Amino acid sequence: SAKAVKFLKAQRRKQKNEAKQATLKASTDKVDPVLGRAD
Amino acid sequence: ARQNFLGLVVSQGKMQKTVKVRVETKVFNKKINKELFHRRDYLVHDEGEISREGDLVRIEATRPLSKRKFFAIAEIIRNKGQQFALYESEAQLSVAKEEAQKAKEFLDKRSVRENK
Amino acid sequence: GKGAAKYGFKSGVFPTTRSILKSPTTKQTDIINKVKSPKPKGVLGIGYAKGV
RNA sequence: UAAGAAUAUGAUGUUGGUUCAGAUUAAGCGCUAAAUAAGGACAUGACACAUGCGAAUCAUACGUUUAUUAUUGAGAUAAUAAAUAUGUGGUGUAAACGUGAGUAAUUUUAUUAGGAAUUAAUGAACUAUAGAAUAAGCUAAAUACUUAAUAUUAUAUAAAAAUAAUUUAUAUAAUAAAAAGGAUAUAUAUAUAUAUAUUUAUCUAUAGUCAAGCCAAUAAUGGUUUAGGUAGUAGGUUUAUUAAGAGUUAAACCUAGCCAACGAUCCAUAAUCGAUAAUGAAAGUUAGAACGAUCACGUUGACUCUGAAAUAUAGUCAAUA
RNA sequence: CAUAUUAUUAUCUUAUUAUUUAUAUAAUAUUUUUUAAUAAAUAUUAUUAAUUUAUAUUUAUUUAUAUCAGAAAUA
Ligand SMILES: [Mg+2]
Ligand SMILES: [Mg+2]
Ligand SMILES: [Mg+2]
Ligand SMILES: [Mg+2]
Ligand SMILES: [Mg+2]
Ligand SMILES: [Mg+2]
Ligand SMILES: [Mg+2]
Ligand SMILES: [Mg+2]
Ligand SMILES: [Mg+2]
Ligand SMILES: [Mg+2]
Ligand SMILES: [Mg+2]
Ligand SMILES: [Mg+2]
Ligand SMILES: [Mg+2]
Ligand SMILES: [Mg+2]
Ligand SMILES: [Mg+2]
Ligand SMILES: [Mg+2]
Ligand SMILES: [Mg+2]
Ligand SMILES: [Mg+2]
Ligand SMILES: [Mg+2]
Ligand SMILES: [Mg+2]
Ligand SMILES: [Mg+2]
Ligand SMILES: [Mg+2]
Ligand SMILES: [Mg+2]
Ligand SMILES: [Mg+2]
Repeated sequence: SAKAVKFLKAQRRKQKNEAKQATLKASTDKVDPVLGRAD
Repeated sequence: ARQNFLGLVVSQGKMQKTVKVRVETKVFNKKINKELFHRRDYLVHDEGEISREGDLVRIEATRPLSKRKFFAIAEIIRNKGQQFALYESEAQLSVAKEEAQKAKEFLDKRSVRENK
Repeated sequence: GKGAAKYGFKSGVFPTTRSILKSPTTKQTDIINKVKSPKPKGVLGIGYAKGV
């Protein structure tokens, strides 16, 4: 019960951090190294 | 006196008040009979968060500050990291100014050809 | 036992000699002046810089 | 202070492995063996253990018990002799001894002329000085236990500088926390008290010794046919706890980090080291039995008390026998 | 396919211990209001002992968390 509550708190925290890692990887500039910016 | 090391800030801005400092020391490898550089990365406390990646800084021993932090920036020897950020910010406006200027010049030259 | 060559070929050890006076005394002006000297900065700096 | 040899090939040169000559052992085995001196001796089952020993001592802590003399009338009290530790007490067993299971580093080892949190109104047990050692209650009595009496840090003011803090001095605040008497002499007085002393004890404070706690840097086996690992995880901010830092442990909030092909994580294996032993020309390699150093454990696991320090060879609970 | 040991858990059970809520005509001390048997001097007045009462220190009771160890499952 208390172990389950703590486990789910930790699971939510870990999943939030993984999702934010992905979003940070997505929140980058991503300029084309060959052609540069579009215009 | 306290342990002091000289190193390059190789990772900043990813942890609150913590940077990563790469230090190198001279060691003798007897297996190859050579004086080598032994490299290591330290997690270092940065009160004020003044350091940036690429700065040459002197780190000094302190009390344990976390599980892995035992050193703090004691002095910024060379501050190339701050200069890089300054030029990054300045170039944004600097470029755009003449980018608009020369676009104006191009359009004016086009119009001059148009009315010939 | 070739390590003994590093210590005058003396095998075995003695307990390290204790110091009668465990801190520098006041009648030693060289150490007093050395500690009470300005502290260097830069590559061989000892301490925190002015603005840090 | 560095030596090679035999064996390929029809023969030659070369590559290449195999083996040998040397030293040695914590050695076993076969055959053999005189005396003495010295150094060692379960490497394997941290497997199970018959039996006997390895931690007692103090009677001058308090209580008991006798015998003679003296006074008092079954006893009482003195003096002198003794016996009593199957009664209450104190001190002593955190050491030493043995062992190498675990441990590959989350607290282990080694090194440094390393640190801070600037390690506590801590002495454990001897020095050197000082000052104390007061009442009840409880036990049969007490140096046994209770209760009560009395004896550095935080503030603020300045000073400086080894300075962006520390140190110094002062004034307050609370510190504010103890104890113990026995053995002999005598000296007073009225067996009773008392006053001195000589003894050995008790407590407190300062300093010194001896010592403890924590952290950093570097190093410490094999397997990536173990390649991704990690959610207290990496970091920040507080609170709790600690003498003391720190996701060390507990709670809350955040940020999204941290480690890793110069090998992470995982797995296996192993006590570690030397001015110790072996070997070699030496770099090194091997051992870690003996001598010494360090660690860990005392049938297995966790927790707790006391204590400066213990998950103690203690105690509690459980497991095994 | 069978036997064994080690580890883990959003699982179950759980000695012990430490925290943690809440409850006791629950106890032992101090504080009251009262009820009882003694004392003494001349209606008592004080003592010892029970009733009620409210602060500490314990035990019993439970609430919650963690925990040796088992069980189940997974490796
Ligand atoms: Mg921190
Ligand atoms: Mg042949
Ligand atoms: Mg040979
Ligand atoms: Mg002999
Ligand atoms: Mg053995
Ligand atoms: Mg052995
Ligand atoms: Mg006696
Ligand atoms: Mg006795
Ligand atoms: Mg021991
Ligand atoms: Mg030993
Ligand atoms: Mg071992
Ligand atoms: Mg008394
Ligand atoms: Mg006492
Ligand atoms: Mg951790
Ligand atoms: Mg903390
Ligand atoms: Mg937490
Ligand atoms: Mg590996
Ligand atoms: Mg082993
Ligand atoms: Mg080895
Ligand atoms: Mg040995
Ligand atoms: Mg031995
Ligand atoms: Mg032990
Ligand atoms: Mg045994
Ligand atoms: Mg054990």
